[PDB]
Amino acid sequence: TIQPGTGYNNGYFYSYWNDGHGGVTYTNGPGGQFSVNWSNSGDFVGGKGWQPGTKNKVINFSGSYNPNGNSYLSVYGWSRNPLIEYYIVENFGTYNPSTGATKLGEVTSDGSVYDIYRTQRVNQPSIIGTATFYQYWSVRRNHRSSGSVNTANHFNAWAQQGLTLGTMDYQIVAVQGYFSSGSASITVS
Repeated sequence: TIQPGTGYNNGYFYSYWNDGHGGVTYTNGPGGQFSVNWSNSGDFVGGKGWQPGTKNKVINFSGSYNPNGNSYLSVYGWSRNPLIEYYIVENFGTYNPSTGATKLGEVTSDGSVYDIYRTQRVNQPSIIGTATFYQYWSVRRNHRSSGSVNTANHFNAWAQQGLTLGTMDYQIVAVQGYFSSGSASITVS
């Protein structure tokens, strides 16, 4: 669609990355809109939001999300110091990203209970280069493709459980895929 990279579009930060396998297109639309179309893709992530994010943002999203295979729809971002990759997963495809992960609690927010987990990435790519870092997850039990996410409820619950976030880096609503197919059209605000 557009070239993989980051930048700004109609007031919103955007990030689109892929592994070069092919099979995925990403486009930026008016306002906070973005679309992703994929067919037998590789690894990729794309979406719109903010740089930097905040710890008390109420993120609104709306649209369609039709994965065929392994993909997630999430409020997604990172913190620095400590380096953390985090997800508030609103929907997913064939794989629940918390499969086999250590459960760290539950939090109720925006119409559903979410299960909290912590995982670790070892010597993997990150916003600061190859590194070992933790990932925090809130996985929504009631899947959806529109709604509002009160990020503070998640960040506070994570903190209560000992999952600390550093200074915020980017924070976006993202469609992530791993060797799958699908389509999505989401508007963020």
